[PDB]
Amino acid sequence: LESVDKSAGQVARNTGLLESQLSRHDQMLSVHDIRLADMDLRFQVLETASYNGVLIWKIRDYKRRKQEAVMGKTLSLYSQPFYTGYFGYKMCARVYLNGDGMGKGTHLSLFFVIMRGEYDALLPWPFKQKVTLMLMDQGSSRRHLGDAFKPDPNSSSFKKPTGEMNIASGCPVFVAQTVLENGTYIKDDTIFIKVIVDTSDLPDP
Amino acid sequence: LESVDKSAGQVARNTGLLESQLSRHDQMLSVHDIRLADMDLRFQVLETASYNGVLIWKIRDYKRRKQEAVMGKTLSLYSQPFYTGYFGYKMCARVYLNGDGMGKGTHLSLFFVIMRGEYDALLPWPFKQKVTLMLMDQGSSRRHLGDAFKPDPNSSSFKKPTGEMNIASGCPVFVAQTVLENGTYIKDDTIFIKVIVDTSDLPDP
Amino acid sequence: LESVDKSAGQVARNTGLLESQLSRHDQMLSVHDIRLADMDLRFQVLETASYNGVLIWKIRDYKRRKQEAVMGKTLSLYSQPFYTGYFGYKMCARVYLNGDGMGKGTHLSLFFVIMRGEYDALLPWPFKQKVTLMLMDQGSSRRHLGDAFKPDPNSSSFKKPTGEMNIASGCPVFVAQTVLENGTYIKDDTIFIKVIVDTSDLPDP
Repeated sequence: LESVDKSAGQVARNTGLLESQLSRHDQMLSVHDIRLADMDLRFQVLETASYNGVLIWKIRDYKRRKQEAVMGKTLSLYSQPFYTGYFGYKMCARVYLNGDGMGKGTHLSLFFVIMRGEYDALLPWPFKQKVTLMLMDQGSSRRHLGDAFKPDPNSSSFKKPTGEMNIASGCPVFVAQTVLENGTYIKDDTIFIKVIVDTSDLPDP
Repeated sequence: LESVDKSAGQVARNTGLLESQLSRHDQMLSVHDIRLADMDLRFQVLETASYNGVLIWKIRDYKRRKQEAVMGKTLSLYSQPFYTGYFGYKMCARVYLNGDGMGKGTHLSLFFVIMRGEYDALLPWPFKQKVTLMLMDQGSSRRHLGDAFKPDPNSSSFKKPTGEMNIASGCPVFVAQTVLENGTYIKDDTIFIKVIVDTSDLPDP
Repeated sequence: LESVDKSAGQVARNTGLLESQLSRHDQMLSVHDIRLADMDLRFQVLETASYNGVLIWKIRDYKRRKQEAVMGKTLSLYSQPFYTGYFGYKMCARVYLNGDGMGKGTHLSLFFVIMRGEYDALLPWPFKQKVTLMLMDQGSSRRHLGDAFKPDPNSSSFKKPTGEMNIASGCPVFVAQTVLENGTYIKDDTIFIKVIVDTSDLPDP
């Protein structure tokens, strides 16, 4: 099949087109597989987003999530974004299941992060709404763990968001693990952190 | 082509790879076809969800939907979920276009279902918000059909949601079909059911 | 290969099946590529939708967007829909970066469009909520450009939406370009238009 190999039998090239087309759809299905994946989160963050300044966050797998904090597989966790109004300050909270800073290894870390809103430019600065971060008690009628605080105008943690998330400024030694793990708070391998940024004293239309 | 069949001509195996790859993308496109499908609903339930305790539901195809009730192709219809607040009690309503129970075949059935919220554990029980379920009148200025009621603490229809939807506890003989079909209420093969779970008398932050 | 061509060698038909299957997935991936695309917008319009009657719209690329107005590549821009309530009047605004009508080529055009709501039939007509359309000032502490107005019951621009968007009835000569371009308002190739449809004087449950 000398002067007839590529002649009679050049199907070996036709097979080259099938494969290429196959390689094309392989990438698309994949890109599409990833695209689809970001939709859930996008729905997920939206289904759980609040626009009244208040926020209730949920953390499942505290154990499988706590064990990763200790083994440094994921030092912190962020909450779904939330707002003070439909077009107001954008925010969220940051946590460390196995503490950090002065409360590291012996506490729960909970910070308040002033994210970069899409509507920044029409709002007042520096941010100045009082805050209240708490640990929710899921007991018969016990009490939750809270601690409010007012931003430091001086702090560059409360200014018009240049980069993505502002600088996390909460509490290093919020609550001792030996207290949260030894109590209701943890129920069914999960807990809930609350956040109450005042918006009332800022007439909401 | 004895000792040369699978030798010279084993393309019949190469064709086995193209097909398999083809069978792989066939499943993905399909799974992806179904995934995409659930997004609409997910958007649809969200685009129509209310967080102020009130709810306006819409039912199109009353006829093609009523005829299936009679021919037992779909005895009831559920509404989009709704809430009393951003992180409050989750709910929704249930209907029977061709009645059920004592109003079966001669009435419209409308129930109030206390679904299992994602935020159950931080809320008060048993549920105790008064309710008002009504049939909206689309007439020049006529009146709608309503009937409020207060949960029975005794009832296991108003407790912290173990399974998915709580136990449907509304009204079997809400309105007679011969009254809804013989009146404005039905306009352009559709109707709207309203629901007013009190939330006011529960200071909403 | 006379009476054996299609006989021994009819792989040329087998290759016809691979391709067809390939052509099938080609269309699906594409349809799916477009479907995925509409989700973003659907999320995008939702992430930015307001249900309190107020609205803050954002227009990026004013220049690349203004230059198209002059070269007639896109005479106007529409905002994300918005409402007065969860099930209230649906609306939005219309703009012309290079004016239109009496303010054409020398002004910014901003109209108020009463869209066709999904919940039209249960609401009061003709629409009668005062309106306030303004141009937001992104300056150190300057002022924005506003101008309220009350619908004309006479106008067929404020009635129960037959077709899609009602008839755009705003202001042709809202603000002179030479004033908006020569001032803060434009910052980082973008601007923001505001809209304040009264809803307060319509007890919102």
